Amino acid sequence: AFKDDKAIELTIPMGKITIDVSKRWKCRIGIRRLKKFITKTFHDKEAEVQISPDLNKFLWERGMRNVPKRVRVRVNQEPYPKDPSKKVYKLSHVVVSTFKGLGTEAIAE
Amino acid sequence: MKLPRVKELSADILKCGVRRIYLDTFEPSKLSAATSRDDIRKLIKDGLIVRKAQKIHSRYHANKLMREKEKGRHSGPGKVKGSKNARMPEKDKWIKRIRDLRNTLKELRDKG
Amino acid sequence: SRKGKRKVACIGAWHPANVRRTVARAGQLGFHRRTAQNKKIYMMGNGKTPFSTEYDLTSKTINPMGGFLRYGNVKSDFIMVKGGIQGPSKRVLALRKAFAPSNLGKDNEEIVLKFVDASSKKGYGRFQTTEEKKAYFGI
Amino acid sequence: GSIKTRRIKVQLVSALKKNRCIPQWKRACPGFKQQYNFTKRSWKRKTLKAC
RNA sequence: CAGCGGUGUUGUACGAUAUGAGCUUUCUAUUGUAGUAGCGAGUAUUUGAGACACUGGUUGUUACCACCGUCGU
RNA sequence: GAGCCUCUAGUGGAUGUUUUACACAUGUAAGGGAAUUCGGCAAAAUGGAUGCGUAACUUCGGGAGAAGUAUUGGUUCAAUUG
RNA sequence: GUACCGAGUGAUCGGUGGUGGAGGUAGAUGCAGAGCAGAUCUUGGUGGUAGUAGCGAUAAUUUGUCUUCAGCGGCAAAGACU
RNA sequence: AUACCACACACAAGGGAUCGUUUGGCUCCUGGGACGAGGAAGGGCGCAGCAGAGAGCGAUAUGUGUGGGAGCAGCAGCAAUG
Repeated sequence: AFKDDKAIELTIPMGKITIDVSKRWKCRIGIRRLKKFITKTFHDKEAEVQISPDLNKFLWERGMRNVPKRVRVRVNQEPYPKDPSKKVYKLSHVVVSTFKGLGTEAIAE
Repeated sequence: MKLPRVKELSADILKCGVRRIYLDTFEPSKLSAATSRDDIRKLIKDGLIVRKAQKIHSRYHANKLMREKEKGRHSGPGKVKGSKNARMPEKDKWIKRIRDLRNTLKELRDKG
Repeated sequence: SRKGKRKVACIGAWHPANVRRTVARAGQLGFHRRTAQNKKIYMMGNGKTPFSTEYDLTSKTINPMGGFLRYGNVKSDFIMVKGGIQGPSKRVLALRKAFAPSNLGKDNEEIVLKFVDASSKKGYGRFQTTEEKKAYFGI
Repeated sequence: GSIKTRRIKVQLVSALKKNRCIPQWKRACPGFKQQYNFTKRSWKRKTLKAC
C-alpha cells in the first residue's frame, strides 16, 4: 500500500469542487469530481477509484440537487486485480461529530 | 430458470406484487436450480425468498388537524373557499328543524 | 422577428456584388493594444512607509484593509494616477514620458490631497483601520 | 381475439403449418436445387386476410 | 487539509432555563394530614451567537524527483 | 373523480466535456409610462369567500359579480350557527 | 478481353507478348429488327458533397457484485416518478 | 505540396458488359375438336420413415389384372415370394 502500509485519512471539500456545477444534476456530477480530486491528490491520473456503498448512501442523502459540505474518508491503495499494471484506491466513510481539528492523518492498519 | 421468473412465480404464491419479493444473495446457484412451483415453495419455507414489509404512511397530522378543527381552530374567513351554502347546506337545516318540531307536537297531542 | 434580433439586418446592396469591410460582423472583442495619453501623477510613494495629509492626521500606508482583492499588499514603490487604466490586476504596462506638452487648463493645474480611502474592497467597507474596528466592536 | 368462427380457425391452423423452412436432409439430395423457401412469412411484415 | 491571526456576508444556532392572554384541578402515601399538578401561540437569557467563504501572514501533518517523441551536434 | 403531495400496484439509457456567439422555453429591472407599432400584438395588472354599497336604459324578466370600497394567519377563550 | 507496335485523308484494318479454354474467317452475291452524347429518354450499377448534416420533447439517476465476454443484462442497497 | 487535387502505367478491390452455349419462346402447316344430376368446371382440406413449396393421389390417399424386367438419387431400411 502506502508508506509502511498505512492508510491515509482525509477530508474532501465537496462544496468547493462543485461550485460551477448545475443545480439540476449536482449529485450526479459530484461523483465524477470526487474521483478526480483523489487522483490529483496522489498524482496518479490513470488509476482506478472505488466507492464503498455506505459512502454512496451518505452522498445521496438529500437527493440529486444537493451534496454535503465536507466528508471524512479513509483511503487504501492496492494493485488493481483485473489489470495489475494499474493501482486502485478504495474509499471508506468515517463518521465524525465535528470537523474542527481534523487535518490529514496517516494511521497504521 | 432466470431470476426474473422466480420473482413472478413467488409473487403469485405469496399474493403480493413483484416489488415486495427479496431474493437472498449468498446462494444464487440454489435459486437458479429451481424448476417448479414445489421447488419455490421449499425455498420460501427455508427463508431464501422473503416478502418485504410495506412502506409507512402515518395519520399523525391528519388526526391532529381533525381534533383541532373539532375544537374550532382553523376555519376562519381566510381559510374557506366555498359558499356558506356549500359548507352548511340550507335545505338540510330546514329538514332537521321541522322534523323535530312536528315530532314534538305529535307526542304532546298523543299524551293529552 | 424570426431568426434573431441581435444582428445587422442588411449587410449590403446588390452592387457591388461583395460584402464591404465597413459592415459590422461577429468576432473577437478585447485583448488589444491601446495607449492612453497625458495621464497625471497625483502621488509617488512606498508600500511600507506611512503618510499623512495636512488635514487627515492619521498615519497609514496605501494598503486597504485586507489588501487588494487578488494581489495582497504593496511592498515596493508606487505611482498613483487619475482615472482608469487598461487591463486587469497583475498585467504588465509600459510607461513613457509625454510625447508633446498639453495646453489644456485641466491638465496643467496643481493637486492638493486632503483624504485617501483605505477601507475594504470586499463587501461594504466601513472602517479605515483595524483600530476603529476594534473600538466599534467590544474588546 | 378469443371469439372465432370455425371457418376462421381452420384458416389460421393451415397458415401455421405451412410456415416452415426446408428440412435439413433435403439439401444433401443430388437432384435438389432450392436454397430457401420463398413462401415463409412473418406476422410483422404481412397480413393473412383471414379477417 | 487543520489550528492561530486577518477581511467579509447573513442576523442571534441546538439544547436547557425562565416567563406567558387564558383554561384547568390530577396524582402518591394513607382517615386525617402531608405530598401534589396539567395544556398553551409567543417572548427573554446563555449568544454580534451559529453557519459559510477568501487570505500573496504564521505553525503542524500528508503528497510529488518520472516518462514518450522530433530535430541537431 | 380540479391543481399540488403520499400508500397499494407498476416503471427509464447515443459518452464524455462547465461548455463562445446566435437561438428556443423561462425569470428580474433605476427614472419615465404606449413616446413603440397598421393596430397595446405579446406581457403585466385583476382573481376565492364574507359584508357594505350599486347608474343610464329596458320587451319590466333583466342590466348585475354593474361600478366603488373593506375584511381574511396562528393561539386561548366565550357563544352555539348568528 | 488487355498492354504495345505498324498500315489508311478517314470511317476502320493488321501483327506481337501475357489472360482465356472451344470454335473462327477471306472473295462474290442474297435478305434486314443494320452504326448514338443528348430525348426533365428506359433498365441496371457507381461518385462528389461527407466520416459531414443529424441520431437527446417526456420521470433521472448513482454505487457494489456476478455473469456477459464485455449487454446502464441480472441481483442487492439508495435516489426519483405516474 | 512531404501528405491535398488531377492524369498515365503495374498489382489488389468493385461491378456484371462482351464472346462462346440453350430440355424455352414465336410463326407457318397438318390432325383433333373428346364436359355436367352416373354431380361438371372452379375452390378448400387431408395423405410420405425422416417432408415446407410444387408434382401425384383421396380415409383402399402406390389396391387388382395384363405386357415387360433390376434396382429404389441422400441416411436408414426394402427387393426374382418382383
